[PDB]
Amino acid sequence: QFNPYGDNGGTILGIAGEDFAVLAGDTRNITDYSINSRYEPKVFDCGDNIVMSANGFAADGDALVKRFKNSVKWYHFDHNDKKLSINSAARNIQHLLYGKRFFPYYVHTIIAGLDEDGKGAVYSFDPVGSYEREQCRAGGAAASLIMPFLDNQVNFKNQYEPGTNGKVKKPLKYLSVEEVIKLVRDSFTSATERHIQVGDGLEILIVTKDGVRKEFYELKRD
Amino acid sequence: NNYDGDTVTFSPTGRLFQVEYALEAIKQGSVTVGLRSNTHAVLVALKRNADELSSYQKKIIKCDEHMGLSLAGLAPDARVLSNYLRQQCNYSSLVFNRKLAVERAGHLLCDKAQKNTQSYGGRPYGVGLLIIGYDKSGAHLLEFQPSGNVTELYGTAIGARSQGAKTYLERTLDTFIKIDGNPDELIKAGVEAISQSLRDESLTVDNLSIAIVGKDTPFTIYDGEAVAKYI
Amino acid sequence: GYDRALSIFSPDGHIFQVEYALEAVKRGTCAVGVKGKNCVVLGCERRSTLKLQDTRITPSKVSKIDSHVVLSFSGLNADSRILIEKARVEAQSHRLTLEDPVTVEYLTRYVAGVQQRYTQSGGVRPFGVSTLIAGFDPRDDEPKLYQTEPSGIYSSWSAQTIGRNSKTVREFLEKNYDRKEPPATVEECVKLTVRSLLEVVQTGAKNIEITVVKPDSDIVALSSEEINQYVTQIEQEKQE
Amino acid sequence: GSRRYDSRTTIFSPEGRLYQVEYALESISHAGTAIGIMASDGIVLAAERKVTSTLLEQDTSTEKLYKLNDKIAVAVAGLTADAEILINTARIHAQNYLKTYNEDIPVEILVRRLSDIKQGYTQHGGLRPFGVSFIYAGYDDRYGYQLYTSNPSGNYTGWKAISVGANTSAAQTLLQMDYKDDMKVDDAIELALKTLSKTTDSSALTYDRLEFATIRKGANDGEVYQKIFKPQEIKDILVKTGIT
Amino acid sequence: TQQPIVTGTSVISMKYDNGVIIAADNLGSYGSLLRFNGVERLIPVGDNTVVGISGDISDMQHIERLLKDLVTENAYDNPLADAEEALEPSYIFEYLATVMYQRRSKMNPLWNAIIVAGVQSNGDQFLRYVNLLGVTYSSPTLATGFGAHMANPLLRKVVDRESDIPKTTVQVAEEAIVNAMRVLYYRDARSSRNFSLAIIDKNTGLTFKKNLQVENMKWDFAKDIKGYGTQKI
Amino acid sequence: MDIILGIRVQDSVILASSKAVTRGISVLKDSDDKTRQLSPHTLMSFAGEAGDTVQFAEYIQANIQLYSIREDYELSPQAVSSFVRQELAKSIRSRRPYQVNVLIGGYDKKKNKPELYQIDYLGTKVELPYGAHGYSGFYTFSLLDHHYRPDMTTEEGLDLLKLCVQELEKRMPMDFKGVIVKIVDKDGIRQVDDF
Amino acid sequence: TMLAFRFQGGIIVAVDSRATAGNWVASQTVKKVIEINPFLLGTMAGGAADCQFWETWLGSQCRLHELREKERISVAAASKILSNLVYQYKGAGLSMGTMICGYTRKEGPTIYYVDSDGTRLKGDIFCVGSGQTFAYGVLDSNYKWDLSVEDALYLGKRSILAAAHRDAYSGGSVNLYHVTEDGWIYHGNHDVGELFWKVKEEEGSFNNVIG
Amino acid sequence: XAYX
Amino acid sequence: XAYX
Amino acid sequence: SDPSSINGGIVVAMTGKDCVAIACDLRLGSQSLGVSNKFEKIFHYGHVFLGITGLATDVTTLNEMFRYKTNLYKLKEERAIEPETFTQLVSSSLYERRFGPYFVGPVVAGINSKSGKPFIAGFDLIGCIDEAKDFIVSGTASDQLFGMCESLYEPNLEPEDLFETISQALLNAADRDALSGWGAVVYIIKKDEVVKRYLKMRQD
Amino acid sequence: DRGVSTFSPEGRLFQVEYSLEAIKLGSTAIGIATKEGVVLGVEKRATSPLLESDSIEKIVEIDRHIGCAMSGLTADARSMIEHARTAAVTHNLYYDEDINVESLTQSVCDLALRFGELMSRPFGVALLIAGHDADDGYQLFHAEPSGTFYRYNAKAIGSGSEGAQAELLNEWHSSLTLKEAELLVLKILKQVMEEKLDENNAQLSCITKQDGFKIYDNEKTAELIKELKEKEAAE
Ligand SMILES: [Mg+2]
Ligand SMILES: [Mg+2]
Ligand SMILES: [Mg+2]
Ligand SMILES: [Mg+2]
Repeated sequence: QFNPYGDNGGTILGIAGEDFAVLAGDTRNITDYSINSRYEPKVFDCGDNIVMSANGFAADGDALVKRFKNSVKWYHFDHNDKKLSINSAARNIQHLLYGKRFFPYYVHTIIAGLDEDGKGAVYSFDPVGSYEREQCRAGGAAASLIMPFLDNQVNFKNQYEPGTNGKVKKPLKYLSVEEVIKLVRDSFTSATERHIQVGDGLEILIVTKDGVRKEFYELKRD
Repeated sequence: NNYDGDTVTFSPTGRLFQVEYALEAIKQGSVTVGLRSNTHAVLVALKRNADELSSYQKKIIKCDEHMGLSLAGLAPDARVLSNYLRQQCNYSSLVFNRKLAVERAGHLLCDKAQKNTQSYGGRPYGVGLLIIGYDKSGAHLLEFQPSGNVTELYGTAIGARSQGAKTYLERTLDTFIKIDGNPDELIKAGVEAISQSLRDESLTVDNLSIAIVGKDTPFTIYDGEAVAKYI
Repeated sequence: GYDRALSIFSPDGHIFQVEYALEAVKRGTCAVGVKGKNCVVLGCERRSTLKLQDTRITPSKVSKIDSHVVLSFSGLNADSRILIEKARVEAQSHRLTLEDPVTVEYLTRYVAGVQQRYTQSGGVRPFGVSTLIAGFDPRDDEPKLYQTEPSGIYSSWSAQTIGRNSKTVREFLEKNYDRKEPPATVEECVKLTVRSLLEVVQTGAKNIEITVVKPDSDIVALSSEEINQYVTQIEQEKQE
Repeated sequence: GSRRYDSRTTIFSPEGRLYQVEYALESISHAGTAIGIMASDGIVLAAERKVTSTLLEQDTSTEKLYKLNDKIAVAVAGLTADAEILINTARIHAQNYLKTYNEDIPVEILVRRLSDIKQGYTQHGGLRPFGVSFIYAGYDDRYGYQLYTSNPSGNYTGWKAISVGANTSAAQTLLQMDYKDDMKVDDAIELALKTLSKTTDSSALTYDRLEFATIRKGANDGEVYQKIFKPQEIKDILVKTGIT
Repeated sequence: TQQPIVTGTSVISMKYDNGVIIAADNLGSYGSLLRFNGVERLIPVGDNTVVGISGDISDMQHIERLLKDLVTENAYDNPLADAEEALEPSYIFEYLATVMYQRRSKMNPLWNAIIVAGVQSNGDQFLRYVNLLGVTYSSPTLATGFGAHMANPLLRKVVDRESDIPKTTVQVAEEAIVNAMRVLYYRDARSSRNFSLAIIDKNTGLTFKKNLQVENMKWDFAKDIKGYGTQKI
Repeated sequence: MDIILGIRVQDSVILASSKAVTRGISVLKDSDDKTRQLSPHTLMSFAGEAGDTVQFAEYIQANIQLYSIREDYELSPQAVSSFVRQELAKSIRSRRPYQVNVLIGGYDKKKNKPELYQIDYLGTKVELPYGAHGYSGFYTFSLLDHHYRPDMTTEEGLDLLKLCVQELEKRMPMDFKGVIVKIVDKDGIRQVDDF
Repeated sequence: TMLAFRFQGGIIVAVDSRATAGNWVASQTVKKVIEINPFLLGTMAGGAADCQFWETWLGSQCRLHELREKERISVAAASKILSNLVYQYKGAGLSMGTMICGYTRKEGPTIYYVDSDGTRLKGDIFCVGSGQTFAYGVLDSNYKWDLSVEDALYLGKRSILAAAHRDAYSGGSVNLYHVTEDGWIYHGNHDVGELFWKVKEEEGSFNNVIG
Repeated sequence: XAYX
Repeated sequence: XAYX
Repeated sequence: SDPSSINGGIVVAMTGKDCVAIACDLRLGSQSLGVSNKFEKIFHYGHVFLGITGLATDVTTLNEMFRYKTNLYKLKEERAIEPETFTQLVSSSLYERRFGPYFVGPVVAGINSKSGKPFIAGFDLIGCIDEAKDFIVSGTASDQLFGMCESLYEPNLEPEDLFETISQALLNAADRDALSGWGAVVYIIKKDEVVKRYLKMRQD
Repeated sequence: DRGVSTFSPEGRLFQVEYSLEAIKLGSTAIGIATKEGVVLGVEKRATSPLLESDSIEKIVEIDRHIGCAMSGLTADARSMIEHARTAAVTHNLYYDEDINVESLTQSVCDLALRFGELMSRPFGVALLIAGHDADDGYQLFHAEPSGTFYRYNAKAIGSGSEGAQAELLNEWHSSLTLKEAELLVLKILKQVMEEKLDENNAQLSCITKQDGFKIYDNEKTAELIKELKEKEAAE
């Protein structure tokens, strides 16, 4: 019988700073045990300082990103070139995803940008449109490997102030863009070592008020 | 007379009066000018207000990053046709990853307007459009009439007293066609062209509407203080 | 499907089909609504050119939409049945989804919306009917009286009349009805309603129908003898 | 287009009347008179056949009186063809009600639905109305014996005695004169025939130009019987009342 | 829901300095039966694009008709049909990629793996893959079926990343493809010796080579092999 | 849902209906009224698939209430039962049928007789002196076969009903949290508050 | 794990904040209460998307009601819009366990349980989710009508903590709400990380755990 | 998908 | 079912 | 979950000398549970008798449906439907639901008012007509009824004799079926009189 | 007769031009836009003294940030308001934000020309749509049955429109306070109204960023009427 879904592997990661936000993803595309592409980007600039990735089944991922990019375009036409706020983009995507509730998009979706107060924002979606704003989210094949590391290093979970008898927690604080990219690069190198579907290359899209910058880093190709 | 009740009826001399009455709605509409060089295409539109308390009716609509039109006549009909163009431009992008040729844009409008002139119940579109665009074959300017007739031109004008601007452009043809790699000078020629259609009124800051598309210029509209440069 | 735009504007800005529908209402038998302090009364004329009638089975002029709301009308009888049926269905549909009977304002707004739809729908003519809708909102003792008309406009009335010679009985109600002090009791409200109809009707025999609606789904229709007592009392006071 | 040839059947006159309904009623006023009289112990349906020819088969003929179910019958005035369309609809509606509730349809519910169909043809669809007026004679266990009439407008009313078709003005005056409430069926039979005999446009009223029917409780104990009179039975009842 | 009947095997392709090469054998398999031997699975669209198709041949013949019809439709009211407004590889790909994803979304797929090889108007090499699922990806080397497992490893030794493309000549690239086709003949049980090869160069244009054969094959060492272990004779 | 009983006596119809609403391993509610008044002298108890039961009961209730307003007349219990049966008879061949079993207890004011109708989700109607749906019948029917008399009073009927609930509380595997009892007679519908 | 109970001083509503993808902990910071209006609350249990999407939609329908009728929607009518919606999708595989909690003049404090198989129940106490039984255990055994606002808030918080502890698919933090005649009041986010040790020490409970 |  |  | 054997029940029809007999049990159950001992399976539309076995909801539905159709038939034809004609109407109506059928085993019985000829017929659930001189059987004890009727039946029986033969055929067949019995009814049909007798049978 | 969507020789749609005549017969409605808010005011015009004037609903809420006043065949406005409310709430559901006043007006105006041989005739009612959004601030729109809408600083529609519009031309400046605007609507309504203006036969409303769209009480309007009369007598 025809199976309409497939698994293109890869993994994605979104971290939010004080005045910035990053959305990283490996450039490897796979089917079963074969490599399709060592450089097939899946983190896109959708305009209005929104970066988006739909990781899982690439055909559904590309279809969704394409439809959201189109949604942004028609938002400008219908509402006098108004900038689509990250919170508005998130709600719009929920309706795109849930529009196929009974034949879903097989993708874990993440978007990143700035909120209307200029502060870093990351929104994460399930295949059927449930979404939540977070400081931190990993998605895709190696999400289970990366996410607990982020909990420890970004949100400082299970980390107590030395000598306080485990009574005082380590205080939450925003990370610099330099510190976040370190965590992203170490997250992906660690994921590459232990997940077969992760490697080849790492592409990071950083979002500040000045716009969208890119950074590329080699990963292990085995 | 007896042959103007609907668009499905021919006159004894072979005329479609409902189409001609739709054409009349354009002549009543405010003047708008279109002209192009080899590098850029420019729309200049005189906007109209109900009174001093009212806003000035927006004449220029964007269709894609590389295409858009100016309207003269029924504005709602322009909204219907501009919306159809946006979809056709968008279909060409999503399906074929291809920017819609300005010539095909014309062909599609022609065929959409035609169906309304041959069927009972419906009515012709009551608006004329000037479509500018930059595609793979350089800069383009089209004139759409709701009869279905679309025409590719170097320059033109439609609306009330459009003959003034159309004569000027016919004289200036050799000059403005060779304004290549100079946006501001091509607009100046368009602003001077529309000035030949003015009576008693002059071009003010919230009255003038300019749009431009070109080689390294997306379709962008200028209103308010942005057009103060050209008065 | 039949598409023709029957209700259209004329050069002077009138929709003649809607205005001609009002003429049908003007031809219809007189209907009056008077709301007192703690009640609403619906009075209705019945033309006396019809003898050998069977009043047991003949459609009554006042219709129950729900146990707490009633609808009387003036104009085409056949048209009124279609509005009453739709209103009765919407009454049960409201109870089913909101778990609460309709307000008199809501039920009126619905009926008025139906009437309006028939003034800009293809292939249909407007309803040749104006309605008086009266009753009491759930768990409310404030009397409600509304009027609708073919155009689709509706509004609340302290007292109102519709149908033939309605302008005569409206003239009567306008001077006899005090806003500061409405009919305090049921008797006072019924009497004022009967008085207003006696300006127009002819005889107070089997020509006047009276329906009294009170709070908490308390609706009763008066019999011939009960109405005849009001007619007898009013005429004796008149000879003065 | 086709707008040119549209009669616009469902519009108002400046006076607020429905042209086609008024003209349909004008059509019905030329149709053979039909009388319904309701007594305390039954109902009479009498109807005059439209100018009969001597070579018309009288016994195997149905023009005026039709059976809707075992408890309800109708007298027709207008286009027979139009009436038969509405009758087959009424017959089905009665069986739908019986199938649903396992109870014979109350007379008024059947009358209302048939009247609602006629109403529809005056408000939408752009078709001509049915050129038909009915007299409904029926019985149910709620209201007992009931007489109704419906007309092309889709308006229906209840009656003790009523006429439709030709000379209703003259016929209604004569019924209004001689009718009383404590009247029996056999008396109502005599009144129905005497009224037709005086309002008839014919020289003399004969058996061959009449359709007759009674709805009595004249069966055995608490049950209703429909009697569509045979030619010979009309001949006998016409002699018995002393008209021939 | 389909099952493929008459099938085509591997399609292999790669980029070189000036353009792209694509190849595919001339076989239409009917399960284990090697039924049809004159099947062309490379279909040129204009003079700047070649579409290599594997999978169901009935569905391949349908796609042939769509592309043929696409050329006709593009020429309509198009004075620049053989110039600026000629069909680009990118346009032809996106069209098929749209169709493939729509058909999978209607649970009635075109049972194919497609590689669109061509050169764009600006001289840029175009090479992109799409399959019955609507899945798309681009890489210096692309291959379908067995080609993905056996050809890609050999072609990636020539062009391992983007920076290797300017360093690869047409002579070196063609040699690698022809070598890959031989390896597939050795090891793919639904392959044939006879194949077609197409070169789209930004200078010399479209060169379409038919009736090629796998040659310089090593079989001689077979004479020395006996039984499965202990057999001496 | 689960336990719904009905007993027709001389001058009334008594409906007993379990109060428990269970989902999974949790009794969510122990005071649930599994009945709707269709008309002043007609009561319908229901049991079956979650959601379907109330959705169906309220739909019937709305239709009967609409009829009552239109004709200014109460439909006979026989007429209401026939209407309900036809709705279920349609339902069973639908895309998704109503999985609802009902008892219709009514007092016919014209006949001055109590009437009990048992209708399953297939649209299988029977008039009975006593009825039950689900596993309840497998205990109560044999008990009522023994103890039931046709000329019993309402008080005798309630004692006969107490005997059924006691037997069910003793031998039924599931805790159904007692019953709400309602009486239908010439004076309409009233609820017994202490059972 | 989510509960909602009626008492002397209005309604307490308490939920956990854990999201599960099988045995994978997707989130610990999930909002399982939606604030429809100042007087209406919605609890989301089941499909993360199903609950989120349709209760946001419910809020749009409740807004359209007060625009059309110039009056805040009844808890009964709000709950029945949602119950009538999911009933149309019955068999399609929607997963929704919801309690619609709110105050109105005509109704007073009211709680409606609404699930995806079409069930709609009015009731004083409701516990819903994988840890519903753990919450019921603590809530039932300590529940009285005459609880103070202070005590009622704690019992709701403590009932969630109980389920958060035992149920593997419950945890993260407790989100508290109080609903009065004046509307709903948010009573903060309580991380189970700190709340457990604070309750253990102060209450002397959770003796099963190594202190 | 996710799913208290 | 019946079914020569 | 076999629709034909949930409720249970049986019908048998026989021909005699200038007469016909049709008989049915009174049981309605839900598998093992007996629910009603008053569920008659024989109906009549004028002088034409119809017995229906199978799923009880469809028995009730078809009775209501044939009452509907025979009532309209009589109004239009101005005469009662005959057994031969009614048989064809049943066949038509059943085959109309060919791919979603009524789970029933109907049996027509009656005397043609014109010819005076005794007539019986049986149908499968899909409408195939089974005309017979002697007897027709239907229900959960059809095998038993076939065995009883085939041995007991003889042609040209007088109404009083025919009553005994059909009664014994039904009773002894019903007592070897778990889902049949709980009371029985027998219709003896002559040209212009019909006698209906309730039989005393074992109530297990 | 003739087609519904027919053009006149002058190049106008007959039915649209005839609907404009219907709107001139309608009761007066005035709107004034300031930097402190937008004021909407209407003539109720009760046909009889027995009619309870408070039931005359000619000012209407679309959303918290958008209000609406109507003039002409007011029955026709019900489906236009229903659409506007759905459009506003639907946009909030899709985009988790307030909808732009202009975008709302444009959505309503799309219905306007959806008539022919869709509904049978154009709308016989004009709308003043007043609102506030973060982008273009306080806005007033005039939505006609032609499908055209103009933004206005101030605008009058109905029977006394051309007289009131000439008055608004002189009185309006860019520095008007909300209180000044309130009095100005009452002043101009009292001038064009047949019957004498009071709190029962005239209704005021406003939309402010802070408090949203509010219809004024008869008690509040009565004090503004008394304040207006005193100020005119004071010079
Ligand atoms: Mg490897
Ligand atoms: Mg779980
Ligand atoms: Mg047995
Ligand atoms: Mg037994």
